[PDB]
Amino acid sequence: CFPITLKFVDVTGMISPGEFMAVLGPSGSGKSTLLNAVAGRLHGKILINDGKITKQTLKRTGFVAQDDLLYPHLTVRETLVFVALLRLPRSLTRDVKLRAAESVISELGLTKCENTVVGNTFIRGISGGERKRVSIAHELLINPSLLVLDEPTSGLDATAALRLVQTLAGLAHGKGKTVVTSIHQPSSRVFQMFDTVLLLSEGKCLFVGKGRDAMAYFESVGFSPAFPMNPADFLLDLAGITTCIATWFSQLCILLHRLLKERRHESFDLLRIFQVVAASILCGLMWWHSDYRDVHDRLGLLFFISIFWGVLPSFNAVFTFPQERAIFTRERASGMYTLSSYFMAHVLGSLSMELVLPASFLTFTYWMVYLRPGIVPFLLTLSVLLLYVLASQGLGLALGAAIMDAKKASTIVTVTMLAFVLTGGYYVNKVPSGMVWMKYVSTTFYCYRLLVAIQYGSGEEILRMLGCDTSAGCRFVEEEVIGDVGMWTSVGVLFLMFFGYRVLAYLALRRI
Amino acid sequence: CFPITLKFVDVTGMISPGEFMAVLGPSGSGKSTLLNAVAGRLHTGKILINDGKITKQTLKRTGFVAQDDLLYPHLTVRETLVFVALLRLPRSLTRDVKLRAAESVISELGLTKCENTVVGNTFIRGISGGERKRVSIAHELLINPSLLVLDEPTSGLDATAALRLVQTLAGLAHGKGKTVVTSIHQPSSRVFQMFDTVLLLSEGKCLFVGKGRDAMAYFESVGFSPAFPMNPADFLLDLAGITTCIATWFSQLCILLHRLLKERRHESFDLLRIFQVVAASILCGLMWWHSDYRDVHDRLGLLFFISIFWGVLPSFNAVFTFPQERAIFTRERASGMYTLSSYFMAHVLGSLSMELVLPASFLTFTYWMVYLRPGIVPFLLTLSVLLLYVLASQGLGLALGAAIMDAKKASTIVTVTMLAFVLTGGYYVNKVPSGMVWMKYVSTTFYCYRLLVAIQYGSGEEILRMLGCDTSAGCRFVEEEVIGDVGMWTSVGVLFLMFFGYRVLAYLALRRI
Repeated sequence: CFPITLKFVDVTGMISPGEFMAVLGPSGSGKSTLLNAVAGRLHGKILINDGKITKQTLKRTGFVAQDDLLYPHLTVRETLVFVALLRLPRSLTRDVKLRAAESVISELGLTKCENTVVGNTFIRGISGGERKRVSIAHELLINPSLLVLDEPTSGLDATAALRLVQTLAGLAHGKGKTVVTSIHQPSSRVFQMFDTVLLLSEGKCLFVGKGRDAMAYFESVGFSPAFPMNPADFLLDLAGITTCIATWFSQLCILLHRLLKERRHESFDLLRIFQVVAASILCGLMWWHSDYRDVHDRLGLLFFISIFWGVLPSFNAVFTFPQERAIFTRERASGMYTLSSYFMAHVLGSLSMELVLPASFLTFTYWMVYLRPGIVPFLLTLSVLLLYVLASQGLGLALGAAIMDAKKASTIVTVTMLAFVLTGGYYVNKVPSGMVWMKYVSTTFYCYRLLVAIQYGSGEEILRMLGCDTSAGCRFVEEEVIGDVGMWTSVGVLFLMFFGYRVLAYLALRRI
Repeated sequence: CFPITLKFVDVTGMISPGEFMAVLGPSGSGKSTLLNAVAGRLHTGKILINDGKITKQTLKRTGFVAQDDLLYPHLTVRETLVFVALLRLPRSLTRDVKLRAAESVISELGLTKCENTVVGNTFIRGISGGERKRVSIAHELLINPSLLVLDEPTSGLDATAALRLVQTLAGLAHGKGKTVVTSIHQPSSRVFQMFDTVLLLSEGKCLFVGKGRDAMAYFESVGFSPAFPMNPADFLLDLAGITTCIATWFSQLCILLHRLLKERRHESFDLLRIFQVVAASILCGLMWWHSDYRDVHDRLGLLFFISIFWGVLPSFNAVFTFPQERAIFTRERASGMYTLSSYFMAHVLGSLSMELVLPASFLTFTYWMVYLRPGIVPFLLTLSVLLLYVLASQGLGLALGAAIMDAKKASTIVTVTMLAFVLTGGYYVNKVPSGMVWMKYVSTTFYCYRLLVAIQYGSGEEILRMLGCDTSAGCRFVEEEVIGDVGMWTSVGVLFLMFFGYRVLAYLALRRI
């Protein structure tokens, strides 16, 4: 392993190969600022191998941040191979990347829990120590030389912290690496395993040198312990185009494969299937063997279907982008994936996974309500319903990507969907003169018109079977069963919205 | 301030007045079980208090400060402590004496600095962890405890805060003659020196009993000695009448209502809720701007939308209250603060008072822009009907929230129930199948919609004759929407019956758990 020599002036100290430096300071002293500046994230002189900070030096330095951002439903080995496939250079073969991932698994003691779901506070899985080990293994794949972590033992027990310090010191005394860490409140064994200790107070450095020399230095200065105690406690108290296409498509494929489990968890929730089944049963019971002559009942059923399947997916889509932002930023900063690949992977996964439920709903409902028999009408209404669902999910994604607050986005989406629903043409027919323009921007309007045109058409049939060829009543029936827009205009506008909402969501993401 | 002497056999040890005993052990050893059993909450061996069996008279003197801190966010420190004093102090004393006891408790715990400061939580800003723990300790200091058995007081706190808390806890034992017993997760160096008696637990077995200072010499004499400068506790862990009853009930209800006012205000007067209500009102006033009575179908749609909105909102919003306060309810009912009846009625009255402002403003804005029936009697009648419907729906929400104690499952069940109620409201489908006609009578939206239609149109003769129906099938379509299947008084009676019955069922469901 190439040796890395570290120098910083204005705080000052040396970090050399084989030295396990630890930054010690009171909570709030400012250890995090120096720890981040040593890595190079921040933007006196800091010199690495007697040279200025350059991108050639940064490819061999890691940073295991305190925040552990891991995907829950992925096993340890699946996670690490996905990381390896996306982080290692593309010139190498797949088998070599897999072997590197396995070597990383083997050398960190994660063999015991290789086939175990990572999980989180919600889904049961690995413990905190294994989570931290996986976090370290994330950046151990690129073979770093300057490994600067940040609070690795925070939130862990004494035994787990001791074992983690054991592994971290072994990675520096057996591989020639410059492991630099910072510890909140060191224990006895944790402190005795130190090699170099840096004390920080109000940003000013109190002591630099070996940890063992700290006690002798301080007792020589004039300050000595008065009772049996931990020395660290005393210290704290004192203180080409083809290649580009191949890369893009490989990134998209890997991201889709990785996000499949999250997509499955998002859509196939037991508290969503229950609602869908209850809605289907109620729809099939309230309209059991409906008659085509009862126009108003069928129109109400169609409007209810439109309301339900415009409200559900649009509201369900506002949580995805704000919830994965930390992961997106952290892995993009490392060069794992770009915005385009991640966005398209999310779009394709959502499109694939958010269509099964409405299909089952319509399949159950169509043949019990006694709608128009045949194959062409059923296929046409299924296609219209799926297109409407996709457009509504597009609006949901756009509003979730515009502002990054989940509850504010939910409130705005509810207001927008209420405005759309109150202009679908079912509740109000005498729309005010200055208020007639918003029906053209409503997805529910186009979906309802398409469903009505599919089920009844121009309306001549039920017009003549009902009796007409009151006058006001038949005018009301006609204006219910005639279209203010054509059959193709609705489909065109639906497709245009489906594309435009995603385009706007991508632009809004690009700003942040 | 008076001596309590403690002996326990089968683990064995003694804790005497003026002794600051602390239980030390690795995480998972079982210190919590012994600490809880010493207090008396557990129910072989004997735990003898003052050379006697555990009795409620002795149970008064002892006090437990649990690790979990359950505090009301919006209340200030002094407001909280005076409410506690008025609740759990004896009713024979005057109000001024209780307030003075609360003030003295504030003064003696160093909480004077943050007396007029909101307690808050992770969401609302306020006091820090040390002050939260100090308030939690002050909760049980009002009854003048003589055996204070806490549970991990310094967990989750900084070194300086933990040292100061240990300072205060030791001062309360060496200046007032109290038997303070705690347990510390991982003691520091300065903290351990203040220990007076240390008990070491390993797999439930007592490794060492006696003075903390004697631990090092004893363990060196046994054969185990430190090999490097290290903290001693680290080595130890590594080795390891009817009138009076009525007065009491009504006073408890009054105090609870006064205390819960701020939480009720926070629950209802949320800016997002106001924004939703304002947007709904504006949309309703814009879609039906200067509506005409002759357009019956549009007005019926408006009434049904109002019914849907104000049946869906409060019923779903009222489903979170009971599950979120269960820990507080159980903890303060165990101490004897309030009974189930007083707490339930206080919550009911607070919700009734605070859940009527928004619909009143909504209807007041909407009525005079949609151009509904003019006058005063119709407006007052429709306002009363809307308020009654809102209360009934909130009753269903409360009942379902109190039946099963899970917020999201309750929300799903409430949404399913409200969808079933809405689908059978009489607006979407008129040809109801024969086997599903009974479900219309159990719907609150049905009765509310019928009442609104009867208020606005009545028997419907007027618009029938102005519309010209003074085909027959076409008139039947108009007639079937205005002519109701129930009377005007049956709907009101059933609404009142549901308003009472849902709350009764909620109380029964609460009584079970």
